[PDB]
Amino acid sequence: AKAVALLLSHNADIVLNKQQASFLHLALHNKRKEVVLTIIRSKRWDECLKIFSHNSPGNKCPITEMIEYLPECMKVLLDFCMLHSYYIEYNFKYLQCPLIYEPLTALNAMVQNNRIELLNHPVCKEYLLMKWLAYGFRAHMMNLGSYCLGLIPMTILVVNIKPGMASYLIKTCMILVFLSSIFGYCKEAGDISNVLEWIIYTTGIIFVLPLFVEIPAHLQWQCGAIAVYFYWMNFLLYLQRFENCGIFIVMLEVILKTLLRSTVVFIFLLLAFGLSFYILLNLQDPFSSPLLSIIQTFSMMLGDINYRESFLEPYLRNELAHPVLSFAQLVSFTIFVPIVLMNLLIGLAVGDIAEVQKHASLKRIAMQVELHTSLEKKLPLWFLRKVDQKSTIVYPNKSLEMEILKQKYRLKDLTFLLEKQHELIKLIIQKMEIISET
Amino acid sequence: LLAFGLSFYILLNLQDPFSSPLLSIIQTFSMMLGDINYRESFLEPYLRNELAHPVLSFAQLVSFTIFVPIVLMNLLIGLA
Amino acid sequence: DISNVLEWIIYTTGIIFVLPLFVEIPAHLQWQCGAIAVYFYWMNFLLYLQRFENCGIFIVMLEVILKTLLRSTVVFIFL
Amino acid sequence: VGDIAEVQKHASLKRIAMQVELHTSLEKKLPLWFLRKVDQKSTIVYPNKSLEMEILKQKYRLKDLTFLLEKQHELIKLIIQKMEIISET
Repeated sequence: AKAVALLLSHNADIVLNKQQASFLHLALHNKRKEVVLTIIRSKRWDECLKIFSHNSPGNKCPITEMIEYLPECMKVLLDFCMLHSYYIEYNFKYLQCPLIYEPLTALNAMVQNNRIELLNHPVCKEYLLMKWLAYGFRAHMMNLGSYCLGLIPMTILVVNIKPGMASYLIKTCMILVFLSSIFGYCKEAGDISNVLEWIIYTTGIIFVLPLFVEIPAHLQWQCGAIAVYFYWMNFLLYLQRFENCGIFIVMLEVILKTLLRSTVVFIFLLLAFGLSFYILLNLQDPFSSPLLSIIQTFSMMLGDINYRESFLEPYLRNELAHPVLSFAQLVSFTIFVPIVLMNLLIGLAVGDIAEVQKHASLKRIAMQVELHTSLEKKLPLWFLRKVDQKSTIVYPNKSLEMEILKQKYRLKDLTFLLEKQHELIKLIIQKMEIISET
Repeated sequence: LLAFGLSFYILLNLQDPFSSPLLSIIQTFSMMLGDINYRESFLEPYLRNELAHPVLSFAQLVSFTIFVPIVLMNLLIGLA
Repeated sequence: DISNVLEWIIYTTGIIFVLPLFVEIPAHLQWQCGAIAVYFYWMNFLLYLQRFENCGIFIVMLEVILKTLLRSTVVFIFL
Repeated sequence: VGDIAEVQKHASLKRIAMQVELHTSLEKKLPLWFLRKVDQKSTIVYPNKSLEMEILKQKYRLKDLTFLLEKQHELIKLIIQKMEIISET
């Protein structure tokens, strides 16, 4: 640090090295700390960042390398970017993008290196809030409004006309639903959520189809039911998307995998216990047919049936023929199978939810910046060039990996020094005046 | 409640516990609350072939009694 | 492992069910065997369908499942 | 939940182990004709169709450092044992 600082205090030109590696690039590549501290501290940083590197992507922008390699240095730099007085001022101008470069290039760099201490840094948080309240909130509100433009008339019309058939209020509702569905189709044209909205939009298309050609009533009403139910589910999805954190969509994949496993395990256990109960309790009327048995055992797992009269009372009158077997099936199905299945399912859910509670906890900012860059890239330049802001004011009234890493570098320096010293001492013996004790 | 309410309304209009959308939302409120007779209300009409949407109604039933509450309790217990 | 004794259960019971091909067997025993055989048949087939997947975590936790069931089938009776 | 967490770690690292186990058992209990016929060597895939070893490294580096320092100390002892201490004798 002393060498670089002393050189910079004097005239010491900064130039390309024909490898597209500036002196700052070399300082950062070698993971050096005090030199980068003395270059942030000292002046001429505007000039040092000015030279940049734009030809060979082998050495990227200085800010991106700064993010990737030394996090604490950018922590100090952003601390210097924060201003106090409590007139808190955010200087910006160090997160800036120079117009393969993405709009939020520094943010993408910091979220693809999981440097959480910099994502939760106050300046980046305010930057995200500024971008949100500038354009992201407006765009998301526009999307939700275009969706509600189809949601509201669907509910109104389903409440209006009694199902079971194939005054201008109906026509207005139908035309609103058609235009909203077509607009959403266009939006999607321009993950599980994707197939979900494809389901909803296809079903809305089926519901609006009798505007063109005749469709049977029963199919129309089946489509209407599935469409309304999925409409409200999707709107709950969007209302969750209102919140910045998207943990719910993250765990929705776990939800759907658990549902896929359950919708087959439950059917198979229904079938198994169905024939078991059929051959076991044939003497009674609720098991006369195998179909009756599977439906009634479906009721048994569903949660409502009278155990006393159906099972236990016939035992006392000795009208039942398999006491041990029937009681074994009863205990195994009511307090052995559901308890174990709930234990297994809760264990799987808790493990995956803990995994999410860590990964999505460090990736909330990542998904936020992801949707922000996607929105900016798919949006024209007029809006961004008009709303873009640089200054903000906030009023009060309105842990071991890097330490072991540091130890490793210090020990490497120590062993280099000791090797040099040993070579030096060998130099000492190789020319000595050994005469008195020769 | 609202979603499953209209779903049950348009799905089970043939019966009396879904005559009005208000009746449907209140009775489905009862369904999530925890006390209602499933046998007579749903399964028995299937055998006499008085119901018109077997697959859809059974899908709604399974999704609301052993697919939605299980997943919601799992999610809530995980967060807690 | 538990799967071995499980399939031994199923195969023995299937043998009892096919026994009246050779010699006469009382009907009640035959139907008891049929019930246990069918129920274990479907349970074993669910086991195999899980074995379809590469990961065998379910069979791994099945030992925990059976130990919990062994504790419960006595604690519940005693209570 | 305790046992399921234990499984979610052990079986997570042992899924591949049980897979290879059943594969070797199947291969050993199968004749050689099928394997000698189906055995393949090449495959193509198309896109469209953390602290134990660091402390261990530190331990080896420190062992090397202390060996070097022991040798250097012996060397310096060699330096004293033959010296021309006359001016300050």
